[PDB]
Amino acid sequence: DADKLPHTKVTLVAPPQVHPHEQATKSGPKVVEFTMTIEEKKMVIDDKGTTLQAMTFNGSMPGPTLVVHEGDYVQLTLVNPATNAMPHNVDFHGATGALGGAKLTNVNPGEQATLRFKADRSGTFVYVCAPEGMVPWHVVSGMSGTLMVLPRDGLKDPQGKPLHYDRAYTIGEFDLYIPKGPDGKYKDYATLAESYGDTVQVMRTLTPSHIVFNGKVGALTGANALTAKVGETVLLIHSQANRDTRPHLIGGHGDWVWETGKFANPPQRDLETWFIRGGSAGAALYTFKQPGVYAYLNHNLIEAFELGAAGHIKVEGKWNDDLMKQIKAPAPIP
Amino acid sequence: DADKLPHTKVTLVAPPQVHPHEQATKSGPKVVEFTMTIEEKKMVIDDKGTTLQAMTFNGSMPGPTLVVHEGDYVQLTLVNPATNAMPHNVDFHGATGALGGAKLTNVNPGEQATLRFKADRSGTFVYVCAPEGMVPWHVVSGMSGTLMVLPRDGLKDPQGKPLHYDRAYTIGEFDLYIPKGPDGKYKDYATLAESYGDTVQVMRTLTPSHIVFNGKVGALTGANALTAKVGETVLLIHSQANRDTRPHLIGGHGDWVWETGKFANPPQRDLETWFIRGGSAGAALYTFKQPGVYAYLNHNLIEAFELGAAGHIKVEGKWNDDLMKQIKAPAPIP
Amino acid sequence: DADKLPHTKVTLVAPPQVHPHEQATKSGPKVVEFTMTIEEKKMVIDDKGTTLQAMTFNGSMPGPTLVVHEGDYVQLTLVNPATNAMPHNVDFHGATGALGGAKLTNVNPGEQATLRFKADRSGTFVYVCAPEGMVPWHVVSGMSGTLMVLPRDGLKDPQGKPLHYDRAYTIGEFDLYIPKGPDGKYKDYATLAESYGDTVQVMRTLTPSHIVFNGKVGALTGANALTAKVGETVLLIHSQANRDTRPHLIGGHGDWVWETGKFANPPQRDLETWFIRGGSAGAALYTFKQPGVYAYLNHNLIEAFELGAAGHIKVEGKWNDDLMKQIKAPAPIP
Ligand SMILES: [Cu+2]
Ligand SMILES: [Cu+2]
Ligand SMILES: [Cu+2]
Ligand SMILES: [Cu+2]
Ligand SMILES: [Cu+2]
Ligand SMILES: [Cu+2]
Ligand SMILES: [Zn+2]
Ligand SMILES: [Zn+2]
Ligand SMILES: [Zn+2]
Repeated sequence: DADKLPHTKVTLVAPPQVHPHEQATKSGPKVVEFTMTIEEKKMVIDDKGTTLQAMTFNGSMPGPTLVVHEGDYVQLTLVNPATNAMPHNVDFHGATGALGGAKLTNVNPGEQATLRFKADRSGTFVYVCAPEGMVPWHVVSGMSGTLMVLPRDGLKDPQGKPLHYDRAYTIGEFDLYIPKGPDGKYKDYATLAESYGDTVQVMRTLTPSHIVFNGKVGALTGANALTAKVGETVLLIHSQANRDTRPHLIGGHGDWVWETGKFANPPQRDLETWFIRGGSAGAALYTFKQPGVYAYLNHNLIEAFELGAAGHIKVEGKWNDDLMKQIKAPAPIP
Repeated sequence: DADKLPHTKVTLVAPPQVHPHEQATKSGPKVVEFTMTIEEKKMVIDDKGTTLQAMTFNGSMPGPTLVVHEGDYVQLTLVNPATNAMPHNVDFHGATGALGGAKLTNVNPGEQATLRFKADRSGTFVYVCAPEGMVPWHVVSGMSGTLMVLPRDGLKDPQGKPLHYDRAYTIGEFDLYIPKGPDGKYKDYATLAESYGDTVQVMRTLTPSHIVFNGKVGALTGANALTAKVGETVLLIHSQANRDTRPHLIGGHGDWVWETGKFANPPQRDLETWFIRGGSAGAALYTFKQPGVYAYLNHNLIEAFELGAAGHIKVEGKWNDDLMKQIKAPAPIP
Repeated sequence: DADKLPHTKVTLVAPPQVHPHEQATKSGPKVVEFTMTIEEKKMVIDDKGTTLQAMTFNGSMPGPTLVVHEGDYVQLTLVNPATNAMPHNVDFHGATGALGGAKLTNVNPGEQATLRFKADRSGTFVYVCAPEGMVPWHVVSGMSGTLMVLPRDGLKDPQGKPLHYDRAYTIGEFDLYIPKGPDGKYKDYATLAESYGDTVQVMRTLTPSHIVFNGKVGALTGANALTAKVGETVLLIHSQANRDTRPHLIGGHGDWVWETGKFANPPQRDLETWFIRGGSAGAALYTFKQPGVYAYLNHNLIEAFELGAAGHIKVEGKWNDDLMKQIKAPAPIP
């Protein structure tokens, strides 16, 4: 029975970090308790000062990543404070029944609820807010994240050999649909409700105005680049709740990749570009071998460089001339 | 020789049903005979009354699904009645040679033809009408369906263990390109020929006006939802002859999925979202475990909720609190 | 050490051909030397006379395909003649470090450089020109190609049995973004620099004006169709450096396909349509069984027939009535 089974409480951390946790483990199943608080807020999303009337789980885009093990039970308390204006709920793609939990978590401002479901399938799974009649608006406005359910004995390769990561990072990619006025400038709205009609009309064209990692253009560059060092293995979790994307690590590879995101399937090796289907999360492992700066981006280069879907990873260590060597620097042509 | 081999005659049924048939079987190869009649017709495709100058195999979008077994021969009589205005033909992606049969089935109104080909490869395969110089118009106007070629010993999992379905359903997804007039309202045309030029211009923008399952917005909801019960396995066949889509069962999963649609390959398990490439059909199995209402949709949520790509499945039975439990209903925040 | 190891010099040939080479081989690793010269040029890209201010590796779109074996070292001399106006560089997705080599190959007009990297992973990999601040423009203007790294013992099927091709062909697919003037006609530019601003604005809409194989509408049809004969196996290499595409051989199949393009993974069999992610190259094998004309195209049929993404293959030999037979030619309906 899930009733008896020890309970545990997890504290969440802001993306792109993922909360400390175990890969392989000797512990038996548990009821893992989490809490999240919805926050509607206006956010600045680019270098020219454009804003989005946004909606978030826990104040961030994307929401925090939740980690449990196969066979555990997830038990979430979802809170919607009186300071918000809309109702919300939650749908876990990793769960079975009731539209992922949406039908049992409908919360008006000033209310809360508690849902439990069994995490009986391994992989990275999207969760979203899906209120009847406003599903796409809430999702494109920022209300998505990932639940990672790891196998009890850790990750495995196609032959059943063990795989591991030394660090984990989580990246949410958001296609945004910001309206413009007759002067061709983007519109700035006083409340969340007033942005609605105009936004639906942009959505229907299927052309995003911006496509961003973790809330804004440049969120993962400069002081905020991801970091690693030569010899370390990183797990890159990538979610896209509404639209397809194609991650690529410029200067590196996907060593082992589950593009559909489900760990009971064998991963593919040596990828240059992988593919995340809209409405899913995927995962890639890579072991660094050269120091320097890498670009982790959506490899439709217009979507990356013009629209915003690109970040940086800064890697420390020693250069490997066997792997790569500048034989003759740029010089005049004889 | 295919000449000698018993012949059999199959009677087709309207989507979303699939005609009775056997999975595993002791019968040897046969020549399976089918007939289809082309029907051009104006159809209502949404809740505001918009119409499409449509073209169909057998009066439906999509055409009926044809089922045979690996090693059988398909023998189709294609009829184009004098009441139609355009010529047509057929291209089976499951066949080898002559552009899938198009070059041997060109039929003007008042004519018919008969084609035979060997179904030597297992999977779900699209068929379409492809007349020289008008290929995309006929396809986007409704002329596509699926041929399912099952392995003689039935479906198998990656380890070679047997899989089965208790029911089958077939869903065709159609990206439509309906023109608008200077007043911004959709155009209504007196004949099929007059819709042509305007439609080509919308097509070239790559933005559909509507995206629908089985002919229209809401075709698979309300009195027309699909049905199942807890403990039953369903096979969901999904075709898209022109554009990519990403099926997802909200509240459930793809237990075993062949996203490229070819049964000699091992399927993937536990998927949240799968991917059907434009110009192919794919297949997913799922065993229900909770009763209620599920949404089966394209998980670009704008394409699903705003443009039309979504249906419903109504499932009867007993609720499972181990799988999912509402711990604390929505209530005021302490 | 890579220093000692015999060197060899390869001479490149224009697409769609691939330079003679060995599949399985008894030779040990080598340092394989290549040279490429960048050429900016105005090109005619359609049947109405539209031009593109283009940028190429070696005068062609796509660039030539380079072939080495796993464990070899690639050593490229990249030359940028004084007659060009822009700087350029190179990023090999098959390489490790320094943004694929871009950071060590920045060459202004009148300069050259030489890069070496170890090809330690099997598959077809895209290479591109990626200058800081102008990455998407150079790529969409024509600066991409494929490096094929074959396994030392040749290609293998999922069970480890040997596979081979008798011929190879290489196809690059280019999404183009040509601006229009107030009269709705496409613009013709005097220099490469003057096309820039207008092109960026079209790019940002994500709607290509044209989508072409190997530089232009019809590049692979008529006198320029690909060729084969019944009983022969062909390898079709397909690259798309910026946008997703879905190859399909009308009248045939993908017998064995590596859609992500990495040969250490098992291929899928019997495909009708496969999928090349933007920023990657993929590969398919097919053995012809019927003579005639086939269409090799992108199976979004609008992108193929209206925008340009389609070619032809002309196959000689004897017709097979077991595989396909016209039973009753088109005739009046009784
Ligand atoms: Cu919400
Ligand atoms: Cu969902
Ligand atoms: Cu037709
Ligand atoms: Cu086709
Ligand atoms: Cu360049
Ligand atoms: Cu790249
Ligand atoms: Zn490690
Ligand atoms: Zn059953
Ligand atoms: Zn051969």
